[PDB]
Amino acid sequence: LYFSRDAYWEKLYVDQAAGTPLLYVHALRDAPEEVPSFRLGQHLYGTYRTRLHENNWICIQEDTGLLYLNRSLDHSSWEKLSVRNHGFPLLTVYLKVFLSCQWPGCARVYFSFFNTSFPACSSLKPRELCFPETRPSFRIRENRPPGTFHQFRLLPVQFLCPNISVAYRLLGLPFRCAPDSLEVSTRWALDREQREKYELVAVCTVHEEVVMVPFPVTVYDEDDSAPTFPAGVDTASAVVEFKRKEDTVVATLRVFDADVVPASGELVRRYTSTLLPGDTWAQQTFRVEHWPNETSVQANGSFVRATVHDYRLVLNRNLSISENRTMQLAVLVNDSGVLLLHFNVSVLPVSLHLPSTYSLSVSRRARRFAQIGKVCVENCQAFSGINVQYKLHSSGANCSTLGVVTSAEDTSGILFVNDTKALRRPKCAELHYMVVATDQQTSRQAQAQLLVTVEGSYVAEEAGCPLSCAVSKRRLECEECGGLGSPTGRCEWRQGDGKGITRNFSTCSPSTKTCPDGHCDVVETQDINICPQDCLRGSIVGGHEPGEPRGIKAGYGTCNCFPEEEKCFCEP
Amino acid sequence: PVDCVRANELCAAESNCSSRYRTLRQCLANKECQAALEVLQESPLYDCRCKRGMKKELQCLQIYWSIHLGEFYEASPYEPVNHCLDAAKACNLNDNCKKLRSSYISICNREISPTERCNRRKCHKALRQFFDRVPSEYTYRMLFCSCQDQACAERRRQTILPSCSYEDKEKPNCLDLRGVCRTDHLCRSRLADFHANCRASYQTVTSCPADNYQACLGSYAGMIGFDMTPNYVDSSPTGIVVSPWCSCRGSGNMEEECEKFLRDFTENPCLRNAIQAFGN
Ligand SMILES: *[C@@H]1O[C@H](CO)[C@@H](O)[C@H](O)[C@H]1NC(C)=O
Ligand SMILES: *[C@@H]1O[C@H](CO)[C@@H](O)[C@H](O)[C@H]1NC(C)=O
Ligand SMILES: *[C@@H]1O[C@H](CO)[C@@H](O)[C@H](O)[C@H]1NC(C)=O
Ligand SMILES: *[C@@H]1O[C@H](CO)[C@@H](O)[C@H](O)[C@H]1NC(C)=O
Ligand SMILES: *[C@@H]1O[C@H](CO)[C@@H](O)[C@H](O)[C@H]1NC(C)=O
Ligand SMILES: *[C@@H]1O[C@H](CO)[C@@H](O)[C@H](O)[C@H]1NC(C)=O
Ligand SMILES: [Ca+2]
Ligand SMILES: [Ca+2]
Ligand SMILES: [Ca+2]
Ligand SMILES: [Ca+2]
Repeated sequence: LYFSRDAYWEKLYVDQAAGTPLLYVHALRDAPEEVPSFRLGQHLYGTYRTRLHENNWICIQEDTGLLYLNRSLDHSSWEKLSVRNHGFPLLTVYLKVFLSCQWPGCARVYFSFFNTSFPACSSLKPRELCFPETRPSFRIRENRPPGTFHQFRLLPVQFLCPNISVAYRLLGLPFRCAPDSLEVSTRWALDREQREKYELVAVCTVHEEVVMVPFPVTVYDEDDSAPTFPAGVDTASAVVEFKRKEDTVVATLRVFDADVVPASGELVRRYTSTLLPGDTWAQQTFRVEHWPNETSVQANGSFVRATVHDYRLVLNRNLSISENRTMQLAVLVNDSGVLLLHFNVSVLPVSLHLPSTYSLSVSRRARRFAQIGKVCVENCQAFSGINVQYKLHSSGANCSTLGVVTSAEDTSGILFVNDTKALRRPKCAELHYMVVATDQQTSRQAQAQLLVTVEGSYVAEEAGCPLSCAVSKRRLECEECGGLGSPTGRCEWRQGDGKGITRNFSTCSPSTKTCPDGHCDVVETQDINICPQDCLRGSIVGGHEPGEPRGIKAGYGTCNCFPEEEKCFCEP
Repeated sequence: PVDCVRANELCAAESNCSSRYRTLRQCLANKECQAALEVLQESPLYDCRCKRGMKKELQCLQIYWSIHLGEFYEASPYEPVNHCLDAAKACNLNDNCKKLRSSYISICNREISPTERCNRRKCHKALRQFFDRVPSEYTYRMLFCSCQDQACAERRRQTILPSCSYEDKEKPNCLDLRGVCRTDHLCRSRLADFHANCRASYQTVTSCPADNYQACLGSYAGMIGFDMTPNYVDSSPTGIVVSPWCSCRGSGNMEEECEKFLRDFTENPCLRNAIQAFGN
C-alpha cells in the first residue's frame, strides 16, 4: 500500500450543495492481501502547519475512494475560518489522510477556495474544464502488481455542468485508458532497471477545443542488484616504494551496482567495507576509503542511472625506510550481495647511497651566503614523508668556509659561503669535506667526498656600495657594485618588458636564477638582505600584486627594495 | 507587532509565562508539553517576529526557534514588507559603500596557500556585514544591473566574487546542503524568508504573492554570505538563471524533491520577472 501521489488539488466555492462529489483517490497495493482503507485527519489545516477547525463538511467513501461534500457552504463558515489564519490571506487549506504526514504513510489533499461563487458553464474555458492547475506527478514502485492510479474527470465540473461533451484519451506502452470508464491502469509490473521515466501526452476534447497535457510517470527502485565487477577485476597490485606519506591513494578500483536505494543519508549504514584482519601492521598502516558516484547507462536506447562505488586504499602513517615486506589484503563488501576484494601490496626499502665525490669550484670574488652546489640523494624527487638532513665535517678543522642547509621540498642541501676571510686566505685553497647524509627516523646514513678549489683573483668593491643588490635602480649601478648573495661577486641585472603589471619586472638580483624565482628557499630566508624581492613581509609602493605567502608576485616598471625598512618601490 | 526581544522582555516581567517558557524549553531542548503549548499559544512570544539587520538578531532567532515544535516550507520570522560600471562608480563616490566594499574585497581576495584559495568564514562575515548595513539602492544596483554583452555579465557575476565564496571543489547534494543550512539558526531563517516571498503563483499576474518585487529581492539578497549562497551560472548577457552551488546528483529516490527545490532558483518566473522588471 502506497499513495500514488502526495498532493491532490481541488477548487472550492461558496454555497455548493451537499452530496457534491469532489475527487477520487488511489492507493496501489503491494501484496495480494491489501485493501486500501481511507481515514481522514480531524483538522482543517491552514498554512504552515496550523490547525483551524475539525472537518465537518467533507465526507469520504472508502470503497470508491470518493471525497465529497457532507454539508453545504456559506460565507459565514469561511469568514469564520479565515480569522484563524493569523495575519495571512486564506488561499489554500489541506487535509491529512491515513490509510492503515508523509508519503506513503499519509497523504495531504489541497483545497483552493474562492470567495466568489460557482461561475457558469460557458463562462469557463475548457482548459479549466479538463485538468487542474497542478499537473500530476506519480510515484510507483518497481516489480509490484499494477492497478489503477489515476482518473481524468473533474467531478464538481461535470456534476454542475453535465451537458458538455468531454472526452479523454491516452496516446508497447504498459499504460492504458479504459473505454466507458476514464480510469488509467497498467498492464504489467514495471522496473526502473529497464526505464525510469514515462512522459506522455493526454488529450482532452471538448465539443470545441483539443487540449494536450503532459503526463509524467516516475518509477522507484528496490535493492535488486548485487555488487558487480566491471570486467573480472578482483585484485589490485600496488607497490609502496617512494612516497610513504601519512596519506597517499595506494590502490583504486570500481564496483558496479544498479541499486541506488541506500541514498547518501543511509549510504554509510548499508554499503559496508570491511578490512579483514590478520596483521596488526596493516591495521596500523592501512585503511580503506570508499565513495560512490552516479553514472548514466543505456538499457534500450534510454538513460538510467546507477552507482559506481570506488574503493581506494590509504596509508595511515609515515612508513620508514627499513620496511622490506609484502602482504595480501582482503576486503569484505556488504550490499544489504557479499563481495570479496584483494590487494597485493609490496613495501620495498630504499637505498640511500650517493655519488662519492662532488668535484666543484668557487670564485674568489664571492660574498657571504652565496649558493654553489647541490647535495642530494640519487632519487631527489622521490621522497615524500622521509626527513633527510645534510651536514658537513671539515677535515683540517681550521679552514671552515662553507655550509649546507636542507630544503625539505626536494630534501636536498645547498652549499653556501659562510665566511669571507677563510676563502680570502691563500692557505685554504683546496678544501676537503666529508659530506654526511643523515636521517631522522631510522639512523641509516652515508657519506661522501667534497673537493672545492678556491680559484680566481680578488678585486675590491666600490666606495659607496650598499649591502644588498636590490638597492640599485638603473642597470649600470647594479653590475658595477656587488651585493651579498651573488657567488659572482657582482650583481646581475634582468630586464623586463613594457606590458603593464607583469611577472617580467626589470630588476637587479644577485642571481637571475635564484632571487626573482617566485620561491623563498632556505638560503634566502637566513638573513633578510639577500633577496628582498622574494622573502619580505612589508609594504609596496606602486601598481603591483604581492606574492601568495610573501614577496612580489608581479610589478610594474623598475622595482627596487629597501630591506632595512621592509619597503619596495615599483616605477618606470 | 511585538518582536521576540520585547516578547522575552514581557516574558521575564511575569512569573507564569516565564515558568511555562522554561518548562517548554526543558521539554524540547505527553502532558507537560501540551499544557505549556495551550498556555503559550496566548503569549507575546507566540507570533513574535524579528527584523532585518536588527541588533541581536541571533538571540531573536534562537528564542523564536526555541518555541517551534519539531517540511519543505517554513514560516518566516520577519516583517512582511555601461550599467554595472555606473553602479560601481555610484558606490565608489559614496564613503560608506567604498569602505565596506574594499573591506570585503581585501578580505576575500587574499590567497593563503596554493591549496586554500581563501578563508571561507571571514569572507562570508564580510559579505554579510556588507549586505546588512548598506542602503538597498546601492546593493541592488550593483548586483542587478542590465547587460547586453558578455563583459557586463562577467562583471556582474564577479561582483560577489564567486572565486572565493560561491564555487567549491565539488557540487554536493542539494538536499544535504539544505540540511546543513537548516541546522544553523541564521541560514534556516533566511531560507524560510526566501520561501515565504519567492514562490510562484497561478493567480497573480506576475506569479508573485501580493505582487511584491521588493520582498522577493530582499529575500534573495539576504541569502548572500551563507552556505546556501546563490550566484549566476555563466556570463550570459540575457539568459539570467541563478543557482546555488549544488546539483541533483546523489539524490536516490529523493530526486523529485531535489528537482523541485532546485526549480525555486533555476526556473522561478517570479524571481526572473522581478529581476527583469527591476532592470527595466
Ligand atoms: C563523478 O563523475 C563525474 C563524471 O563526469 C565527475 O565529473 C565527478 O567529478 C565525479 N565525482 C566523484 C566524487 O568522483
Ligand atoms: C629485503 O629482504 C630480502 C629477503 O631475501 C633481501 O634479499 C633484500 O636484500 C632485502 N633488502 C635490502 C635492501 O637489503
Ligand atoms: C550485511 O549486513 C546485514 C545487516 O546487518 C547483516 O544482516 C548481514 O549479515 C551482513 N552480511 C554479512 C556477510 O555479514
Ligand atoms: C596477487 O597475489 C596472489 C597470491 O598468489 C596471486 O595469485 C595473484 O595473481 C596476484 N595478483 C596479480 C594481479 O598478479
Ligand atoms: C610525516 O612526514 C612529514 C614530512 O615532513 C611530516 O611533516 C609529518 O609531520 C609526518 N607525520 C607523521 C604522523 O609522522
Ligand atoms: C657559519 O659560521 C658561524 C660562525 O662561524 C657558525 O656559528 C655557523 O654554525 C656556521 N654555519 C653552519 C651551517 O655551520
Ligand atoms: Ca527492479
Ligand atoms: Ca545494491
Ligand atoms: Ca535497484
Ligand atoms: Ca628565491
